[PDB]
Amino acid sequence: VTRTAAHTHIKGLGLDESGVAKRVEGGFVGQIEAREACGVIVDLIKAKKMSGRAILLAGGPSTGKTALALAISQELGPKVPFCPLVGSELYSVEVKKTETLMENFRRAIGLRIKETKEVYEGEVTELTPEDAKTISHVIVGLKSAKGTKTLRLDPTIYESIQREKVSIGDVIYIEANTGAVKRVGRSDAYATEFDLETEEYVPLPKGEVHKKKEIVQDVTLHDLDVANARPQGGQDVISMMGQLLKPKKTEITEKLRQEVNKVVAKYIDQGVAELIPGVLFIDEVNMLDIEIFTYLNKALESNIAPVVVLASNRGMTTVRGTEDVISPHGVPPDLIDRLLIVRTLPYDKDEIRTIIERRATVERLQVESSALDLLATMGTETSLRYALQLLAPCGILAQTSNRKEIVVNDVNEAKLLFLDAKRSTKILETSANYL
Amino acid sequence: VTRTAAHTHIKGLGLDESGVAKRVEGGFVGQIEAREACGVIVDLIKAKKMSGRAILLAGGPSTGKTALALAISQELGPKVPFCPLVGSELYSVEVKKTETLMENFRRAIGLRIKETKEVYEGEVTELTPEDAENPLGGYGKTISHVIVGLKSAKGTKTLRLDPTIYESIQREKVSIGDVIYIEANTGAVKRVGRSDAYATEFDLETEEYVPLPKGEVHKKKEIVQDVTLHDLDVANARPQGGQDVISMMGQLLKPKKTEITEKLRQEVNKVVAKYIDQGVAELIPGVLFIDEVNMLDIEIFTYLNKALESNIAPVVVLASNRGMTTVRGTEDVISPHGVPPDLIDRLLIVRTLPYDKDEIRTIIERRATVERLQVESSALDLLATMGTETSLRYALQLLAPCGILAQTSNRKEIVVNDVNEAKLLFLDAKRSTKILETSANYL
Amino acid sequence: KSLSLIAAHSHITGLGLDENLQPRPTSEGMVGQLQARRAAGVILKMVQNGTIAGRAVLVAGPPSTGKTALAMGVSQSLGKDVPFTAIAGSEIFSLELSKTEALTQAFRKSIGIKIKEETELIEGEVVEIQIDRSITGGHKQGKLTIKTTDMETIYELGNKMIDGLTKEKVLAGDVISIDKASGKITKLGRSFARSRFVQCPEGELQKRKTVVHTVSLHEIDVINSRTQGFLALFTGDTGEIRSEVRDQINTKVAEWKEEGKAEIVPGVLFIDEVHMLDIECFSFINRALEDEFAPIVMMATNRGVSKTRGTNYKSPHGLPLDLLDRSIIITTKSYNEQEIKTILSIRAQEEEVELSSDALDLLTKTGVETSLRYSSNLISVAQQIAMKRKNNTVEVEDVKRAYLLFLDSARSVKYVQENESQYIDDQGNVQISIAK
Amino acid sequence: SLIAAHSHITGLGLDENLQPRPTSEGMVGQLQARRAAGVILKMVQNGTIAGRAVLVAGPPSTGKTALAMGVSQSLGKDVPFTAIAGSEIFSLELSKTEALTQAFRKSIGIKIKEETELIEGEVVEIQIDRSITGGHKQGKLTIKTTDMETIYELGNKMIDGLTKEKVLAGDVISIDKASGKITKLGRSFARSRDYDAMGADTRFVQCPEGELQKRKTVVHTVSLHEIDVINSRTQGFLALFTGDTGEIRSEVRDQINTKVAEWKEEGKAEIVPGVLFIDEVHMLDIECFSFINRALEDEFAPIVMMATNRGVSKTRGTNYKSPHGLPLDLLDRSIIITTKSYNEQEIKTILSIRAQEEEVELSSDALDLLTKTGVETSLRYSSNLISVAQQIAMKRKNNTVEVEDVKRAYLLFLDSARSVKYVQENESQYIDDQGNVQISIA
Amino acid sequence: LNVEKHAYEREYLNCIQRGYHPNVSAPPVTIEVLGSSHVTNSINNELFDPLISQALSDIPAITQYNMHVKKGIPVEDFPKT
Ligand SMILES: Nc1ncnc2c1ncn2[C@@H]1O[C@H](COP(=O)(O)OP(=O)(O)O)[C@@H](O)[C@H]1O
Ligand SMILES: Nc1ncnc2c1ncn2[C@@H]1O[C@H](COP(=O)(O)OP(=O)(O)O)[C@@H](O)[C@H]1O
Ligand SMILES: Nc1ncnc2c1ncn2[C@@H]1O[C@H](COP(=O)(O)OP(=O)(O)O)[C@@H](O)[C@H]1O
Ligand SMILES: Nc1ncnc2c1ncn2[C@@H]1O[C@H](COP(=O)(O)OP(=O)(O)O)[C@@H](O)[C@H]1O
Repeated sequence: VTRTAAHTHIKGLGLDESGVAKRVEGGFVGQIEAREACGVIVDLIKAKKMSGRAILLAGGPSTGKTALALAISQELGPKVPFCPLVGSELYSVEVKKTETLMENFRRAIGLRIKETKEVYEGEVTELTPEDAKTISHVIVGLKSAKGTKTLRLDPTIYESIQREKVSIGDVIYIEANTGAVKRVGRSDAYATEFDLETEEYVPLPKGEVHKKKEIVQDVTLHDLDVANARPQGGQDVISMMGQLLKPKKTEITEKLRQEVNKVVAKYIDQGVAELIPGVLFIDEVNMLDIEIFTYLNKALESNIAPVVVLASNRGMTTVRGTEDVISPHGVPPDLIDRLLIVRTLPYDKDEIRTIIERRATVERLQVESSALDLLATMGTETSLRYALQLLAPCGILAQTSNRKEIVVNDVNEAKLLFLDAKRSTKILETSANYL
Repeated sequence: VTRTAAHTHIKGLGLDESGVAKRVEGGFVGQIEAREACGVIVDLIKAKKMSGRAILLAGGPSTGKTALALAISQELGPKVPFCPLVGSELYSVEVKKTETLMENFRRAIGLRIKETKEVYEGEVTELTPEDAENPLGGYGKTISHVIVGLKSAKGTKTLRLDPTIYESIQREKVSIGDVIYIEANTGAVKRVGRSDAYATEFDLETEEYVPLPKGEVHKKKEIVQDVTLHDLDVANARPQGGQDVISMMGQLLKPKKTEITEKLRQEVNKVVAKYIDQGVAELIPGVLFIDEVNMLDIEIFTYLNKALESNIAPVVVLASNRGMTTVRGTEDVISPHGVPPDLIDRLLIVRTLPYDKDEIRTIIERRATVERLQVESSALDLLATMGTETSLRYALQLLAPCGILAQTSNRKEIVVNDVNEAKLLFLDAKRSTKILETSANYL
Repeated sequence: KSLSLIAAHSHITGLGLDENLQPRPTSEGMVGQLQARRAAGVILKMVQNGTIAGRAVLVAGPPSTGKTALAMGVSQSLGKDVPFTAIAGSEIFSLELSKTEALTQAFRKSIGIKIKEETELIEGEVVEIQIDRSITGGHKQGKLTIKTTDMETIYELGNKMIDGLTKEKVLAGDVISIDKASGKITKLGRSFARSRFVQCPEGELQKRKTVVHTVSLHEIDVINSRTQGFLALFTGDTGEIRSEVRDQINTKVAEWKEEGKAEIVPGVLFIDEVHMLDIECFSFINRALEDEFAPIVMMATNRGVSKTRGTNYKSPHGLPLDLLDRSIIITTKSYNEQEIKTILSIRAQEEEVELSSDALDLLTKTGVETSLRYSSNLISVAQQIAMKRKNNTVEVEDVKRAYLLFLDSARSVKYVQENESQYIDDQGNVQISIAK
Repeated sequence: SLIAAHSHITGLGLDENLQPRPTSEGMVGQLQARRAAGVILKMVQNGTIAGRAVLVAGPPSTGKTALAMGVSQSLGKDVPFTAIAGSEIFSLELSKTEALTQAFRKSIGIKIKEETELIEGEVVEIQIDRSITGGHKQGKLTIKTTDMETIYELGNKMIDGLTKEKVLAGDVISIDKASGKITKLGRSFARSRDYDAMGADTRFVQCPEGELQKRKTVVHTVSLHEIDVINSRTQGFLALFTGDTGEIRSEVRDQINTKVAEWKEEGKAEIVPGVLFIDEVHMLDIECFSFINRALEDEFAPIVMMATNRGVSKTRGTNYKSPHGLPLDLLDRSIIITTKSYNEQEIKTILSIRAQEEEVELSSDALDLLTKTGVETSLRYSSNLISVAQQIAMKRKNNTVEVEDVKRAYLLFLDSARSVKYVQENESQYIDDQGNVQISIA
Repeated sequence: LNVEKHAYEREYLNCIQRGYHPNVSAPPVTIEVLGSSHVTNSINNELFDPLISQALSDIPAITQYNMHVKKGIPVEDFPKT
């Protein structure tokens, strides 16, 4: 019914109108300063005026960096594009890593188009082509349960009708703008012409033939880039069996990108499209090579770069691809000048207890007070994530004993059955052969 | 007369009915316990019940491990599939090594199916197509049906074809007066040749002339086929054989090894099990032989640990000549025979032993009598002392230059002087190394 | 169905557990390991509840302690229609897919969607078929008589049914299945009428039948991407599917679950030998577990404090600490004499080998002395030596003969270590000659 | 034609008792290696044994490649001699084992007997019937000799061979049935009414008399690898020239081996094995050696000749040192022919032979000084100096190389020892291994 | 510029015999959808595309005569073969 995966108690940053953060509101406890800096950054993103802004948020493990980025994504809303990423995904065997970085950059700039859906649907009653051999037009009469309606048609739609093998008495679907024709099936009133036939019979549509609807299309710049750069050719609407040649990702030329920008600016100037810049989030940024770190310098200086958020938990660590370069957070000194660093602090006992109580609430479990104190002491003794992961086997062991509330004994059995990293390392050290 | 190369004096393990090895049987000399263990392995393979059983042949160089694997293959017979392989074969530039290992695993399992074929055949008498009412209508083809009249010995049938069979018939370039062969399982057409009922001396196309096929036109014949599981996987992954455009365009593309998914393997296994349940097919598991197993990487060994636990795996035979040697792909793991300790637990090691002077002498005797050469006794003693002094193989391949030097002196006898001349003209590893050490510029 | 010779884990039909998740000492082919079986039962209940996602557990212990046995027990206790993907650590190092892409495909293969649909079918035995042609043959008329064990009817055929019956010849007495809406007709066989062989169907002839489909996320991912068809599910060249189709599939699956047209069935992904992954794979696995559509990942490893791949330092279990922070660890232990002899007796029963008591005691002694897998390999090879002397029961002499013929680890190391001049060392030196 | 490095060696220079002459057939000296190479040559010519590895070792500039070329020239026609280097195995589209398998299979020739029919005569009438589009083609040909005249039937390929290489009535053509080749021999009718479209000046040949159709037996040698490439896919004959034969499967090789044995069992074809020569074999990975050790044990295996000029050096793919750069398993199954350095008289004879091949009239004292500078420096330097001395000599317009032109060529062009002497005293001018250099002269 | 045809007729390549044939031949995997004629129509259109299957073979000659003379269809309007 309802699923829960390490989050979803995080609903937002939990700030007031002045930008100040409350203590326990929005699923966040603690960390006022990082939440307020992130709210300032959300305001900067909503301003929609700057490009190439890079934020790094740094701290220890299990401090709340990914929860903060998720709170940014929930505070911006579903309209703004958000592209989460891990730094290991930039290495591919098809294209170079810089091209993958360019695609992930252009995936974070979105567009909004307002369009109208117009649909004719009903049973075919008349299909009369006529010669102007080349037909000039065809007249199609459609019938539904609320009346009938006749239409003139261009010969291209008649060609598409002849593709679908449409006869008199078939229920068809016509879209006015695109010109797509779909054959639903033969109508139900013609079902007793034979006792056995290979035709499916569908009833009449109970609405009108004409249907009108206003819709919004949300696309990004990368969709237009990959739609304009198909190497094999334009695919048809339906291809159940595959293409004869395998299309592989290619190095998209910047001339195509500037043509896409020119066409998008032309459509924006006519009031059709709306530009929505978004957020590109790269988790585990220390797993990037130095060449991607160099390409990020030029990629942040474009006119349509999004807001880039990076996270790291390393200290004074050697940069990957180098051997004698030691830099903070694994981020090279040439790139570390360009960002603003948000510090993230570790937690106390009461914050850990409140996090455990919130996670027990969202997972629909009841715990006792003494079980909560034991779980808080275990969380301060081993790690915060251990108690959160151990919460659900406690509920299972309480369920198997025909009870609904977790007590100290279930916590003791769950601690006995499953270990943490420290006790496993202690067993690993005092062992003869391979544990 | 015949051609011989380093083997083919070995005709089997040469055991008794109780599993006891004779001293000289099947071209084998000595190695009695290894031959008895290999006979037990042969009985285990012929039992056809076990999956994922692995043995290892561990010994020094020139102790007869490849000879024992060849004897295993000769004792099992040509019905059981045997897949010889070196360790360097698994490194392919087209696909990953894991897929090559699994491909050889599925190639080591055989099958025997009796297949029924619906066959039309005869000499083409009348070939008349009929046209469509609107051939440029965009959908639908130019013709509608093609009438084909075939005749045989005591029989004549007229067939009405859909266009799709006629496209294959036209691709086969048939005419009136040709003997054709249509099979109905896949729509494939074979054109045999011109009928012999007309003149056969007025052509320029170097074609052969066959008579009419006996029997009726429409037959159902039984054909026994021997296939492997890898053939079914390869035929399903790159589909050729249908009459659709995907199948015809599949033959024209350049072939390439792909990563066959596990879903296709499970579906092929389900189809094969349904065939076996109908009494049509039978299962023949076989042997995969991997030589120079120390050339594998740690990843291939780690995948072998999981591939041996499958329920359809064959019997795997490995061989190595290594002591305490670091595994390739690791820097500190020292293991026996270059094989990691996680694989040695799933193994049964068969140890081969070095030879004696008399065993060297009689091995040289069989290699001389196989190459159709006769030697003297003193030359044989010189060759046996030489084999003990340098190597068995160096004494083995010194026989042919001795025979050539005997032939060039118009004699059919190999004497001591020919062996001395073969020593003077050809060196071994030890004398070449001794020349290399006492040298000016790497002579 | 599911052809198999004999597997190494073929005796495990599940986890032997009570209704209160307590492990019996001997049930379903599993003996010993009470705490590990209880932990795996708790994990099985976590999977069967289906309300939580993206939890990783680790099964660590010494080699030959039953970790793969535990994974096979969980997989057999899940049963059918629940996805279970088992991969090795070296499988993802592809030449045509990136490592993160292969891990993503293995992640989405382990979660499925249950779709329930109904279709109307025709099943019966053909009595008599008439095809009529006109003078010109432009139109075709037809009549088909078909019956079951309860009714009989006659149908008037149109042109496309007549063309579908002429193709794939159907004669009298054949049992066929007809789909009206798609036109596909399959021959089930031939009826029992001497005057393949199946029985005549019973009941009604027009049956509405419900078929429950289960399709993984990776299949809809491949089909929704236009870059390749559904044949890439069998050929295996999908080739780095783009992310945007995965967000479309995620949103479509979410609204399908909201409307009630589908249900989400999460499964288990099992990674055997997890220590052979690079640190980039571990870092991707860290962040791939917080997704809403993520399965429960089981990892098994047997290393101590060893070097992590792609790095220059050493870590416990071969895994970095940030991955170990999000894991709950199940620890397996070594076996006793009685557990070893019970394992060997069960392997005797599955291999259809009858053993003497003294042979079982000698196998237990040499299994405690050397290895469990060595005795479990010796037991099947002793039966052929017994059958060469033409007797059924395996005695002590056959076990001693098999122990003489086939060596083990420590003995092979011992014969190598004082004969190392005849083997090739790490420096490539060997002595082949007998003398000097 | 053009002059190569071993252009003076055509043969091995051996008697009927396999004893080398002191100076014969372009080869002088090196008696033991020449005798061993003659033994290997007769070993190849017998064709009874397979998969024998021969190693040739020695110092540089000794005659190892000269020995290999002498073996190849004494091998004769229609026997395959594949000469490769060790660096060509590493490819971007082929594995090393697959490239070695193809190099092994290139060295085995199959001699196929074929039965043909030859037709020659004047053309009386050509009728060609074609479709409206032009795909289906058929027709009749009326050819005629002095005694007989028959009418034949034509197919698509025969009409294609008739249309290109335009044939009219009165031309004399020769047709081979099994090869499908049409050659026009000339014209005999000398037609009066010629449409002036072409500038043909066709030869006047006589009427062929006698039998119209004659049979003959032809023999051609094909390689094994060509049969695998042809049977591999639909358009493998293009891949025989473009080299796009990517990793041929094992089933093709098994079926080709079976059909080759079947053709041998009937008498249509016979197997002629050859020599595979691998120069600089030390430039190979250890996986290549492990594959070679087991590919030498097959039935279809040629005799492999390897050359090395390397001592105890590092084996590639490993971290230890081995004799000749080769592992001991490969050295176990090899017999080794060693080569020794030269004398002054042998060097003088080498330079005189190379001067005779390059057509240079050397003086006596010029030859003595060339021998002196070829015994202090290497042989190849004094061999290279001869053409330069000749080109200096034609500047003075005399066709005889004196010692002055040789001295001028020695002054103009340097040896390796003079080059390292000049480099080692001016180390600031050249770029150091640390990348430091001095460009300014002050 | 004609090395390949000379190598074709030099080594008698039009009279050699075939040595290899595959063991198993299979059609593509059938996709089944229960209760939809649109899937059957799309699959039959993809497998047996009339342009493509017409392009991979010819038209009979008497049928071409019926196009060109008895129906007045020009040669440039033919489906190419
Ligand atoms: N301030 C907070 N309030 C509530 N939950 C938190 C807070 N900080 C972290 N968490 C929880 O801790 C878990 C792990 O935190 P995470 O975002 O992974 O930190 P990091 O990314 O730095 O390792 C998440 O499930 C998150 O819900
Ligand atoms: N018992 C034997 N009887 C006869 N010939 C043998 C015997 N053992 C080995 N040989 C020969 O000695 C050589 C050993 O080669 P091989 O077995 O390939 O190497 P290894 O012993 O390292 O596996 C082979 O040519 C084989 O013919
Ligand atoms: N508790 C157990 N019950 C039944 N069989 C077991 C048990 N433990 C191990 N085995 C058997 O021992 C054999 C080797 O154990 P395995 O699980 O492969 O070791 P590992 O855990 O190192 O993979 C397997 O065939 C397995 O079936
Ligand atoms: N016995 C000989 N007869 C003729 N030419 C020789 C002889 N020995 C050496 N040469 C010449 O000396 C050169 C030797 O070089 P080469 O044989 O290529 O390398 P290596 O001698 O190192 O094997 C060749 O150009 C060859 O022409």
